[PDB]
Formats: sequence, C-alpha cells, structure tokens
Amino acid sequence: EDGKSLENELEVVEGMQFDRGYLSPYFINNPDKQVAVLDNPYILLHDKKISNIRDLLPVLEQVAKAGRPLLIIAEDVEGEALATLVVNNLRGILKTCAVKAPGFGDRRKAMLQDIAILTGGTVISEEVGLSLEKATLEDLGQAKRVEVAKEHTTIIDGAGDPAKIQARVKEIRVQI
Amino acid sequence: AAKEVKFHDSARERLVAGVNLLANAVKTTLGPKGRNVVIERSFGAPIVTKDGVTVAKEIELKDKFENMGAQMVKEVASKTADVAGDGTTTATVLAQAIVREGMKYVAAGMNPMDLKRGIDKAVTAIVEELKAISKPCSTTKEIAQVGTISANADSSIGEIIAQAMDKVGKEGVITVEDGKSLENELEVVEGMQFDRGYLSPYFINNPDKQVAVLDNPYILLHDKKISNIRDLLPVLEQVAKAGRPLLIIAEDVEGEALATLVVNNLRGILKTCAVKAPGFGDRRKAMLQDIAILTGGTVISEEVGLSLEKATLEDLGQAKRVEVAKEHTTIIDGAGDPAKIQARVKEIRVQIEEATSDYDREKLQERVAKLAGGVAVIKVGAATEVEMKEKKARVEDALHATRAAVEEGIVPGGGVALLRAREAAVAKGLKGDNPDQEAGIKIVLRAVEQPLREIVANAGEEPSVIVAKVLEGKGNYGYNAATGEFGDMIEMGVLDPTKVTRSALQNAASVAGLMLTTECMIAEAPKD
Amino acid sequence: KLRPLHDRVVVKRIEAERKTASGIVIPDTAGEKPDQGEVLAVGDGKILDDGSKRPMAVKVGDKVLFGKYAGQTVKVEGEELLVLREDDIMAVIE
Amino acid sequence: KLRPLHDRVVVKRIEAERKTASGIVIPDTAGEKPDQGEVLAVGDGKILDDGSKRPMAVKVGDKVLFGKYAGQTVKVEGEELLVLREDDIMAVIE
Ligand SMILES: Nc1ncnc2c1ncn2[C@@H]1O[C@H](COP(=O)(O)OP(=O)(O)O)[C@@H](O)[C@H]1O
Ligand SMILES: [Mg+2]
Repeated sequence: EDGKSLENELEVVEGMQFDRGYLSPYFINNPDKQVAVLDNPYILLHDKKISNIRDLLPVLEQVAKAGRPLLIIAEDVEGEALATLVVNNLRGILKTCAVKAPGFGDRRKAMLQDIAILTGGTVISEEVGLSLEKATLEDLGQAKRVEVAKEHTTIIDGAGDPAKIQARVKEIRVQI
Repeated sequence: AAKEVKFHDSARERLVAGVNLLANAVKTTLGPKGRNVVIERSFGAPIVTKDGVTVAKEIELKDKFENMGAQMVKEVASKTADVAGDGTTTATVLAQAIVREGMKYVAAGMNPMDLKRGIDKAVTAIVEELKAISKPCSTTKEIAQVGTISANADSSIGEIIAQAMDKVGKEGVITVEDGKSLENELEVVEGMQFDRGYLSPYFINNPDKQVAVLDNPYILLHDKKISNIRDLLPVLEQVAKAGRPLLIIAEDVEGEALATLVVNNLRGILKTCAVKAPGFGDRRKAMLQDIAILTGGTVISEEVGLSLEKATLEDLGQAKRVEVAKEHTTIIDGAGDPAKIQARVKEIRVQIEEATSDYDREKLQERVAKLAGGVAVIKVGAATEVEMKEKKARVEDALHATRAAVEEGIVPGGGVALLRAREAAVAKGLKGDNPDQEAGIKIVLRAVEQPLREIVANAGEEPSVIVAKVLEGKGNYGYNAATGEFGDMIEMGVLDPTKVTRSALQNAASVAGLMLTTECMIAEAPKD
Repeated sequence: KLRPLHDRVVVKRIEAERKTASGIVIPDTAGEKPDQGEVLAVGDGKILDDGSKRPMAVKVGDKVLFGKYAGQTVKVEGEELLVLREDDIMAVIE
Repeated sequence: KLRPLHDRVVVKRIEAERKTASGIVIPDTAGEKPDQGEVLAVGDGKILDDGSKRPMAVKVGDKVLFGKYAGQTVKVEGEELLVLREDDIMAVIE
C-alpha cells in the first residue's frame, strides 16, 4: 500500500483482525489511544441483527456472573440492545463492546465460523438450532485479549484448540 | 487507440521540451521581482496569479509527447503545494535544473539509473544539512517576516497573519475570505461558535443589535427533535425556579415546544433561547458532545439512557454568557472541567492523525479550535474581484508558509539555504558508489543553485556573478533581490520555511530523477 | 382525591424495572412497561340487574395485574393513574 | 404469588415438543407452540346474575388445552405464565 513517509515501513498484524470498529464511543475503556481493550473476554457470534433487549438479556446476565467482558459480533446492535450496553458501560456494572459482523453475504458467515472455531465458541443462529435466549457461556467463544479500535478489532489469540483450527485451515486450503 | 512510440533521444527531447515550456512559464513568477501570469478562464474573468502550482496546473500541450513532460513536472508543484503550500515555483525550477543537468550526463552515455541513485544520495545529504542550518521560529517578528516574504513583500499581510497567530495561538484555525472594504481586516472568534441562529425573533432580549444575550444560562443538549411540550416541561420547570436562562440546543424546536418558549419570552416568565443543533450526521453528534464537555453537561439522548423528562439541572451544561444572533451563537466560556476539555482535545488530535479526507481534519481542527483555541478570519480587501483573487492567493500562501515556519523552522531565503546546505554536505564527504552516481551527485549540486539564479535573473542581474559572491560568503550571507544588495538574509528579513525548502527539493528530485531514466515514451497517435 | 364510580378501579402503574438479578441497568426507554400496579381507590361495585352492588374482589392496597389494552390515564395533579373497570384486572399479586 | 379473579385461570404454556417417537430433534424455532399447559392458580368463579359463584371445571394441577388466540402473558418472575378466562379452555387432558 501507499505510505505516508518517505521510507518503506512494514506493519505486521497478528491474529484475527477483521477491520470493523465499535458502534459507540462509550465502549472505550482507556482514552489515551481511544481503544476498547477487553481482557479475557467472551465472544458472542450472531448472524442476525440484534435490536431488542429481551433476547440478549439472558446471555448478558451470564457473562456478568464471571465478570469477564463480552464482545458481541453481530450484524448490527442498535436501539434497546445498543442502549443497554452503553448504560452498563458508563455505570461500570458490566464492561462490554459490540462490533459489526465482518464481511458481506456468505463470506460473512464463513469468517464468522472461523472466529467461532478460533475462539472455541459457536455461532448462535436459528439456522443451526441455537437461540440467543438459550445461549450459554459454553457456546460463547473466548480469548485472552481483544482490542476494539475506531475502525478495527484484533483478537490476539483465540481459545480454540489447535486441532480444530488446523482442520479448518485444511478445509479452506482444499477449497482454494 | 493507436499508440505512437518514441525511443532514445527522440523521446527525451520531446520530454525535455515539455518540461522547459511548463517551467519557463512558472519561472516568470519566481522571486520578489517575479511577474504575474494571466490564465484565461472558460467563464471569463482571467485569473492573475504568481503561484507556480496555479500556473503549472493550467498548462497542457498539443504535442502529446511534450505533454507528458509537462504533466510530470506539473505534479512536482502539485505535491509541493499539497505538503507545504509554498515553494511550488522553487520546486518546478529545481526539477527543470535537474532535468537540464541530468540530460547532459544521459547524453554522455552514463547510466541513468545510477544517476537517479546519485541524485537521491545527494538530496538526502542536503536535506540533512538543511535540518542543521534551520533555526526555530519563536518570535512573532519572524512570523511577520516569513509572512511578508511569502506574500511577495507585503508587510500588511505578514503583520495581520502574525497578529492572527498570536490571538488564536498554535491550536487556532485561520481562514481567508473576501472582504467588503479595501483594507485587510482580522476577525477573531473566541470560545465556541457554531454558526446557527435562533428559531424565533421573539428570543431577542435587546433590540439594539437584534441579539439574544443570556447571562449565566443553562444549556440543554438534545440529539432528537423537540415538538411536544409534555417532555420539555419537566426541565423547563427546573430551569424556571432557578432564575437562570436556558439555551436549548436540539435538532429542531417547533410546534407546542416553540410556542411555549416564545410565549414565556414575551410574558417574561422565563427567558430562554432555542437554536438548531450544529452539523449534519455524525458530525452533529461530535460537536454536541464537545459542547457538553465544554459546558460541563451531558447530552440528553435515549441512545445513552438519558431522557428529557428525567433530565435534571446537573445534566444541563452551564456557561458564563452566551449570545444568540440571527445566524450564529457564541458560548463565551464553558463551565466544564479544563482537565476533561484537555482530554477531549487530545482525543480529537489523535483522530486528526488518522483523518483520511481533506475536509476530515479541517473540520477536526475546527473542533479543536472551538474547544481549546480560537478561529481567526482574515478578510482580504481589494477593489475588484481579479485583485481579490490574487491577494487571497498571496495571503493563503503566506498562511501556509508561516504554518510551515513554526512546524519545522526557518532558513535564510533567496536560495541561500540550498547553497549553504550543499556546501555543508560536500564538506561532510558526499560521494557515490561509482562515477555514474558521482555525476548524479554533481547534478544536484548544480541544480540547487537554480532557485537563486532564477531569482536573480528575474531581478535583471547576472545570475552567475551573484551566485559566486553568495558562495564566497558564509552563514546567512545572501543577496536581496528586492534591493539588489548583499547582506545577512535573516537580518534583512528574507526568511524561508525549512519545510518548504526541503519539500521543494525532495519533490523535484523524485520526479526529475525518474525523467532521466526514460528511454521510451508511448502516447496515443494523433488523428492524422 | 379521586373517587371512582361503580366498577371502576384507580391504579398507579408501577415503574418498569431498572436493575436485574445480577444488577444490569436497563435504560428507561428499553424497559417494557409492566402490566401491574397498586390500587389507590376502589368503587362501590357494579349495579347488577336486580339492584344492590356486586362485592368487589379488590380492596385499596393490593397489587393487581391488568391488561395493557384497558385503562385510561388521568391528568390530576401530575401523577399518571390508570382508571379501568373491575373485569380487566385478571389477577391479584400476593 | 398470583391470585386470579373471577373466571380467570393462570396457565404455564408448556414448552414445544423436542424428541419424537423416533428421536428426531426439532429446533425450537421450528417447533410449533402447543396450546396446552398446567394450571397453577384458579379463580373463585364468575359471578352470575343472581350472585354467588359458578362452580369451576378446572382444578389446580391438571393439564388444560386453551385457544392460541386467547390469554395474556404476565411478566412476573420471568416465567411464561398466561392468564385467561375460564371459557377459553377448550378441554382438559387426562
Ligand atoms: N527580497 C528578497 N531577496 C531575495 N530573495 C527573496 C526575496 N523575497 C523572496 N525571495 C525568495 O524567493 C522565493 C519565493 O519564490 P515565490 O515567487 O514565492 O515562489 P515559491 O513560493 O513557489 O517559491 C523564496 O525562496 C525566497 O527565498
Ligand atoms: Mg512563495
């Protein structure tokens, strides 16, 4: 890509980064860089838009028990659902961040599955047989750290076992 | 379509001819004794300009092979204007000098790729010497001198720009617009002004100026339209018994809500004013949050959990004074904690480093100026529109140079800085890896004399005699083309931003170095 | 202050819950308005066809559950109070 | 906790069928909502025109089948309790 300086520079991105930012500035936990750092968070994979509170409340309550942050990866989090997150963030009751699901069309589904495999979770969707109301902590993905910037988030390392990750990599390279 | 292909010298002469035609037109505007160029516009009123980039961008040649040389040199000035805003004529002059000197070595059978490598090596050495020669621009007198030189020896423009930077500080924003009088005037806007007027003339409390002044008012930030009264009543009652005025900043206040505010204004029960929320889209949200931080309040919005019915006085922002005119209001001083304001400014300047559109940081800088600075407006005064445009370009050029002066420092003007940097680089042991690279170095060493030569040539003197005398001197010793006298450039006021000089040399070398390496040129064939 | 007539019952609809079991704060906009409330004033009873009054199943003080369709808000001295017939209250809590 | 009034009956709508006689698993979205449920609380009885109470045909504990257009959900302690009149129950199972 084009550089801004007069010298060549190399930028290396490690782990999973899907170039999608947060939906609300209040998710930022440190104003020094304007980033949302989540330490040992749960990752919720959803292939459908989230607007109401009555469906996301059952899973938001479960992550409050352990106290770990929650990263919500869905098509969109607006209205009551987005509101409920920011009220909890400012009051400090439960720290969380929400990002848009990366990719368009079937590519969004494929990369969402890759994140679930990497993070050791499952994509909650009615097309497979899982409901957001019945989603549990075991169905949620995990990571040791994730940071959400203005236009991108990087999952530092997924919690999935390397065996399934290698198998997923093998499937994609076969499809290549 | 069909392509015509030129090779070897036949291609190079066409390329050089296009370089010379564009650079000769730009040459005429260089220096204090440079003259103007008239460019005809399709819609009439030809523009009279002394800017190199303006002249270069309008040059297109019938010969398509000569046009490539013009187009490639044209974007030397375009890049210099983008990164420095000044020195576009110097960059164009330097680029032509490199091409002229480099074509002699190309015609001598030297490898042009090694010439380009030698050119890059010499330019890197000279730029480093420019950094050492450069001195910081601390005094406001130097700022006036830098502005005066860049405004073509106009002390009024230099002085007004120095005053503007003094008033708004380093974090302020200065803009240039047309004036109504014949003299330049400076208007400084302090605090936060968001160029939005009142929604009803009855909000005016003093008819002398047709303005609405609220002393120690509450500020209600709302990100949604207000139309009914039942939601505004709970907060209006809280404002009422306190006695302070209320300023309602929302998307719109119409219907029952607007009538209730107007009714209470005439009856004197509760003094208030309502203004539209500034900005469109997400930018409206951004400055609304900035106003809330500045005024020490919170923007009421259901997207954050706050409700207008449940809004309290603590959620409302405060200020010492606000005045609402027909088309703008100014918050004289917000009541927010300065630590939070500084943190907010830090966040925006971080976003400034990431801005990708030209209007992106421009509005971001405006937000910073509204928060922790000021906005200065220079109204250029001229008798006619043609003179107004020429003066505005000179004021804009002087603004760019003064900004570059505080950013990176100042160097002696009149091409002296490049000559001093060249001598320091040579004395430091500037050498190439092979004789072809040594020739590339010699190209740059001769080329950096060209800005002084063309300044002197425009002044009517002998360039080679003046250059030799300047090289005999040391330090800031130079030649004043305005007065035709030798002396200290800094003492005589001939100052240049080191960023402008460095950018002009680097941009010229990058393009002219590539032009030396051309052996084949491909263009669309003429239509018979 | 307000005296209902016949089968009318005046209820103050309770505030929509703000905290949760784990303490999660729901914004007032998101919180669904509950269909419950306590009774402040009770009527004498509907006049049945043979005369006299029907004994009322709700006394002033209990918490009652009512349908969302029924009821009307009254503007007296600011508070929102719902006045509705006795048949719409489908249950009494504790 | 919940005490219905007059002809009202409180029913917990039983969940959708999950495993069949062949063990086929149906997703909760696909599974149709049954019109059955057990009764937790029963009203005293509808006051007929001459006073007194109408004897109730539903006693607390049995499984009742009720119309899918009838009943209203109550938000108490998060359960899917449904409150409906005595006449909407089509039948009583076992
Ligand atoms: N009085 C002066 N004596 C000598 N050199 C001058 C004088 N005034 C300006 N200059 C030089 O002329 C150059 C200004 O060129 P100008 O015509 O403004 O085009 P550009 O801004 O594109 O270089 C500066 O580098 C400056 O050093
Ligand atoms: Mg200039």
